[PDB]
Amino acid sequence: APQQINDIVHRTITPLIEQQKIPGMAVAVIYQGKPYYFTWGYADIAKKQPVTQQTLFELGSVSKTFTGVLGGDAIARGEIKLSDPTTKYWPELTAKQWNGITLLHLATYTAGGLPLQVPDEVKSSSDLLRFYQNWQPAWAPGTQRLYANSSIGLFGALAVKPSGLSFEQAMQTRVFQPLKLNHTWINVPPAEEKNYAWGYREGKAVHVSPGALDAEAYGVKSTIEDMARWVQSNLKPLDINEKTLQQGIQLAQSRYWQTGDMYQGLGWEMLDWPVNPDSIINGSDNKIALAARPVKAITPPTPAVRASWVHKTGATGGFGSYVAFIPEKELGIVMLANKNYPNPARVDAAWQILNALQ
Ligand SMILES: *C(=O)N1C[C@H](NOS(=O)(=O)O)CC[C@H]1C(N)=O
Ligand SMILES: [Cl-]
Ligand SMILES: [Zn+2]
Ligand SMILES: [Zn+2]
Repeated sequence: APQQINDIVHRTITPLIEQQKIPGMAVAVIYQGKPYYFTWGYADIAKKQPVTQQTLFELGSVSKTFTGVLGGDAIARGEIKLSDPTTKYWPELTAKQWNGITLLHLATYTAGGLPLQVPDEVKSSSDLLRFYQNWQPAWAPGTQRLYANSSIGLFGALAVKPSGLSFEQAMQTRVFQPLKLNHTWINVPPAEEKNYAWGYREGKAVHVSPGALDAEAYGVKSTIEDMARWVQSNLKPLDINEKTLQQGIQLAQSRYWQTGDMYQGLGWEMLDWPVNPDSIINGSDNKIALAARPVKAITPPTPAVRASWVHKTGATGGFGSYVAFIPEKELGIVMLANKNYPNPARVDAAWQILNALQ
């Protein structure tokens, strides 16, 4: 890697690891469109297995970027429209509060206060129907953004229904395979478990537990190499030869809602570049990111703006991830760690690196 990249990565990430007690970390810096990889520490502390470029990390809510793009691909196939009512795809959702709630609202957390999590008691399809049937919105649809796995999770599950495929099969064949993300998994196969890092929470080794709509909202695992390729794909959608996937990537970076200086895409979130670093750093704190905030609709949605900071945070019990990229500059970063450490520290480090290389 260029000396400037090696230097800023050492000076930024090694102290981050020191400050946050991260056991293992992988970083990809995409500079002039090319990834440069960095690893530290251990995927499995007790076995002393190092992090490598083949180590699988839990992406947590970064998974939503895949869901958003798969939904975009379905839009480009004509299979769904974001204006479609939820009930078009789930007619058994008969309760009246669902009148007026569209796929757009589900995808962008604006349905009116769907909760952050699907309750852990939801174990069956009938449990899931009961949950959504009995949910009472706090707000009218399209007025407040409240980040919610139960919102985009349902979007993902319904967006694939016209295809006749399961969510996992649709994702495999429509996103992972065309992009040659061959070490990216919703369910890690047995032959790949040797690569699956342990997450660490209070010193204990942990993996994310199964939950309703987990694949859609927080359940993807991937390597630093595949995540760099995902960033490249989102930086350069015209290099994707499958037209519906090219367009799906572009649609996931359209701007559907604005609140403050932030814009909601499908999975991805965006700000105009150059960005105020304190905005993205402070806005990543859970106390803000997960708070209800009024939104202004953008109609029509702004087509993907190249001069944007595009990004997504994610966490599981034992992992912390961050992705950010700037299409205009063909610059990006992926940060995968097997400890969940505070978002603002991740975003700060990412902006120190990309700011240095712009
Ligand atoms: C995604 O990682 N999840 C949903 C929500 N995301 O907010 S974050 O991206 O700013 O970390 C909270 C964390 C996590 C979860 N526990 O479901
Ligand atoms: Cl130093
Ligand atoms: Zn040093
Ligand atoms: Zn392999």
